[PDB]
Amino acid sequence: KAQIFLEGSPAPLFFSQVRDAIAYARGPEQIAPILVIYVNDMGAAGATWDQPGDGNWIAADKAFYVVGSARRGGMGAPEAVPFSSRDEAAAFVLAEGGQVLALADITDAMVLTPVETGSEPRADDE
Repeated sequence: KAQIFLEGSPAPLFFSQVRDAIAYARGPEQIAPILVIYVNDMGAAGATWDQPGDGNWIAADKAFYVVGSARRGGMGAPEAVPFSSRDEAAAFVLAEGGQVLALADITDAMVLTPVETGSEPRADDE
């Protein structure tokens, strides 16, 4: 599950779909900036809307994110798997995943490719 708390706004935006709410936090937020986002670490795998089940509650903005290069959206709607444990996010990359970065370190280049043209994601970093 995902929920974002906006700065200045006394109300948090909660959604079952982590990927959906975290997407909102990256743009559609609207009127007020995101102060902190809390997610129920579950996921695995998905984090699908369906989710894996329950989980742990963590601050996603202060957590590890894995952007899947092998399976994700890429061309479509990319989904971010936010985890409290880095090694879990890394394990996701071990199977498929892509890059493990923090919410504070989320770059668009990793989540979506313009043309690919090659540019380095963050810095060739990751």
